[PDB]
Amino acid sequence: KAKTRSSRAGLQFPVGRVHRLLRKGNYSERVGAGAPVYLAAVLEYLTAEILELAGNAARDNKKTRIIPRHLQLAIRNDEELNKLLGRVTIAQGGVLPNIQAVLLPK
Amino acid sequence: RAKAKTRSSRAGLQFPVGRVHRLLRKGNYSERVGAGAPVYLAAVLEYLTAEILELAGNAARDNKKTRIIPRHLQLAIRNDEELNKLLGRVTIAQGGVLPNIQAVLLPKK
Amino acid sequence: PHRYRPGTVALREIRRYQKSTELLIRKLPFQRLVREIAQDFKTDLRFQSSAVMALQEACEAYLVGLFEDTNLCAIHAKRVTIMPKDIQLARRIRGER
Amino acid sequence: KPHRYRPGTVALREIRRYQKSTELLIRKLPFQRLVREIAQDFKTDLRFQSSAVMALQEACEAYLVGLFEDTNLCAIHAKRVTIMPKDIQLARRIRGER
Amino acid sequence: VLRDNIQGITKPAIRRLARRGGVKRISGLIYEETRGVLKVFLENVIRDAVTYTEHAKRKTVTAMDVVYALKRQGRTLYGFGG
Amino acid sequence: RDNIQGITKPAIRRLARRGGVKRISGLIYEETRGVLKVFLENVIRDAVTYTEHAKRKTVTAMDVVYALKRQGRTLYGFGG
Amino acid sequence: RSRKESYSIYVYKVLKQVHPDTGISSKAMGIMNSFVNDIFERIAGEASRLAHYNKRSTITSREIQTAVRLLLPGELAKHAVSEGTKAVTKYTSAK
Amino acid sequence: KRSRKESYSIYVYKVLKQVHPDTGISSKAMGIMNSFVNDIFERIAGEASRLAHYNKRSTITSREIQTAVRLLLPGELAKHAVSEGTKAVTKYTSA
DNA sequence: GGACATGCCCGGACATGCCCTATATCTGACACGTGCCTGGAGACTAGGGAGTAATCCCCTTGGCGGTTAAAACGCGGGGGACAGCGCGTACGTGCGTTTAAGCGGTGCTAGAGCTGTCTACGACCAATTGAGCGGCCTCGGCACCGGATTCTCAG
DNA sequence: CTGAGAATCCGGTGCCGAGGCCGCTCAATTGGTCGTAGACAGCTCTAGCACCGCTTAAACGCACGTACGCGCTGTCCCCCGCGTTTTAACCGCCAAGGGGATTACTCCCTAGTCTCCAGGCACGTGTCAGATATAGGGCATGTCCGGGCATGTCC
Repeated sequence: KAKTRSSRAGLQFPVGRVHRLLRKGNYSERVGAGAPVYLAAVLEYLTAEILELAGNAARDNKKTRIIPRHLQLAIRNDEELNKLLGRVTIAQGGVLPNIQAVLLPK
Repeated sequence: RAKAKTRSSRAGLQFPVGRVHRLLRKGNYSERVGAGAPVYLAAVLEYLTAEILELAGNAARDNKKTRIIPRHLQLAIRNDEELNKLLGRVTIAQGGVLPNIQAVLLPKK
Repeated sequence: PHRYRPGTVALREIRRYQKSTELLIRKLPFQRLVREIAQDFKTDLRFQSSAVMALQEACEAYLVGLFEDTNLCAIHAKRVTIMPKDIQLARRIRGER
Repeated sequence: KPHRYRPGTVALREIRRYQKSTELLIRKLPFQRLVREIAQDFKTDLRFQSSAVMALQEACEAYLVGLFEDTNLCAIHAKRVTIMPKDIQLARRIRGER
Repeated sequence: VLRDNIQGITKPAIRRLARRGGVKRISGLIYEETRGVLKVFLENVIRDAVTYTEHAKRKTVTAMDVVYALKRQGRTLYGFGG
Repeated sequence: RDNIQGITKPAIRRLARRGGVKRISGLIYEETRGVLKVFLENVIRDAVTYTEHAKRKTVTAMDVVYALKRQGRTLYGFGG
Repeated sequence: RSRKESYSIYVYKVLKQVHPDTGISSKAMGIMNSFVNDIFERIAGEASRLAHYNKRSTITSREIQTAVRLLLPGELAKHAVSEGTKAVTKYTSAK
Repeated sequence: KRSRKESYSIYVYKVLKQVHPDTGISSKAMGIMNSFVNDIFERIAGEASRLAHYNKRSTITSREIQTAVRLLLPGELAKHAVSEGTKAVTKYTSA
């Protein structure tokens, strides 16, 4: 029987795949055993946060399936995610429904 | 044994082919590096150095200075459209800025 | 007959197009422009469908963002109408001009 | 009556003077005290190399000069001359820092 | 050889783009500047894309070439490959 | 503390002059101070992070050079 | 039969963990894959540069942690470091 | 006697003497030149590595370097650099 | 002066059609089963880069003062920021037209993609030495100061 | 036009640090050997390009009303320039300590290789949520009708 490092760690992203991608990315001649575990774990965390917010936005929109619009809403409404993705354009995301106050009627 | 002569001399360049080759090998860019890559890289680096130093010298003589100072380097970089584009996001220490006044700020008769 | 006040339909269109996600630039003229510019870079180029869609998504995002910044600069000057000088200021301050 | 220049002549003179030269315009020691103060809010008992503070100071003055250039361009765009906080806020908003 | 395709970027399309950007009123003089800006963008992006294509010994610009060009110009685009 | 007042009114005026402005509103100075302070928080954060990763207790010029480079503005003249 | 590389099954498991009632479209899946690959490249590159600058030839967890602290915002960095440390400690105990 | 610290100072001086025989260089200016050359080095080597990776290439050659130079350098600068590199590489190969 | 009839303006009911809510159809795009084989997992070996201990010296931290250029404050003022109004002109909005944008089907071949060979090409190690770097001297280009010359400005 | 403030150049004198020389030193060179991978051929097979056809939404040109950018005028207020008082910045000088970097010793952690296995990826297939379409409630907004006010005119 073979049991994987992700299974021993209780995580969802594959330790083996992240490890291989680090080994083949021409980044360093050696890679420690804990580095791909840490990296994979951070990726789960960030994915869970983004999917959490996108799901919330979908439910607010009475949608059961997340669409790119919901991803854009999630990234732009969250202050820290918008900072992290400040120079990132999501396709079919649109923009936030933001109107300047001075442009509203009197 | 044949007399030792460097690849930079064989290529007619001043930058060290051996050192650039070593830095490419040890920069964790790839496991394998060709012989011509460091020659090409040295040639581009030498060319850019010669043009920047040429312009900085011109500025220095325009200022009646014989020694290149950072101010002359900044002037040379900003006075060249292509160098200014290449170094658009670079700040030169002790370089100052280009003298420039918007027309609306000048006095009127 | 009936006539809408200046400003209501503009705002309605803004809300309409900011709520939805369909592309606003026509496919065929965009492709034609891209191909025209390309002839002067390399001859007889072929372009993938997803490549033209990529250029169009990038272009529309860039223009929408530039128009957002232009609008912010115009409103800053206590104006509503965008001017060429507004575009030039936005691009200069963004650092591409 | 004693001599007095009209508003602006002396302003232009200092502009020409400080744009011709490259010597630093912000005081070293107060900036140094600020940097160490701000730093203990991240890590206590931190030390600074001299060339580190000089690097930070060079960076700060270059950043401020560029920001003031952009602010001036935005002010001139609005057919104004005197810069105000909303000008700074517009310049930084359009740059993508806000 | 395609000629005068710049006229295909119509006035209402630029107006729609401005609406999505939050613009309420658009001067008639806006359009030529916008067209120029668009053209500039294209000459830079396409230059990088075609450069990659030629390095890869290909004659067809791929979606990955364009996405990579956009990334290296800081305008990274999601949705056509990573 | 009070050390923010060490970047005095004439210092902000001089920096603004090198930025090419002819007139400076009284409300400018606090705004400039805030902007400068925020910049410092971000730079010093990155610098100290680098210093701690190296198991050092003193922030070096090179730490600052890396912080500035990663902030998107490369500084020449201090090594690297 | 041209094998490719995607995180589709793992993204779907995490989604089912956080929301076991929501699906995802092809365009949205493409956006998630682009996002994850981009983050990966950013973090791995910063960690690589960190290691080179410090004359380190091995990729270890301390450079990864520092890179995460540099790239992620405040609360995101703190939560990511906490989850990474707990997970690495549990794995190390589990061997 | 401190550790071996490499720099381009002697090479910058040789090029300067080629282009300006009667012009000197200050230490601050030489430091700025070293920063410039190292920055360009990093940009070109990194872009070439990325280019090679994207194309499943395991060897660093002159084509990726030249293409990277063309991407990073402006038009006439790129043409002159490419011309110089090709002449230099063919002359080296003749040896 | 009293009565009469309407012009005109403002408030409210309302036409128009916009937003919102409900539901039938399908359909193609999203979710799930399968084979396998290549990447992932368990195990042994080596070696070299990382962890740790002792030194030092140099690089940073700390302190007094003077004194002078810079910082802080008082105050006249005038010119630029800001509010208000005219205008006219170029832009928002409505409508007929055509013009091309968009979708469905088929060509097929240029061109993207996968695999076979091997030979030029590059990794890797021993000996060497000559280019490259640390340390010291000095003198000349640059910096500081004083004075006459010139630039510029505002009354 | 002209006196005054400030920038500039010329000259003298100092000064300190870059360029040259020397000694040390370590990695580039030359040589050879062996893994390896990508250039070129060759085959496959995907969709890009072009064409044709049709339908229908959008562009365009024009007519028309109208809202504010710009220009002008008035106001005011509050920052610039100058003078006076202050004060700490910076250079100078000197003690002290502590940790960055160096060198040495050890050790343990992962590349490498081998062997085996399992899960992730085209392919295929089921099936169901939203695009499309039509119909009904409810309400925003500019528009038109009715009522009231007001001032003009005749007897």
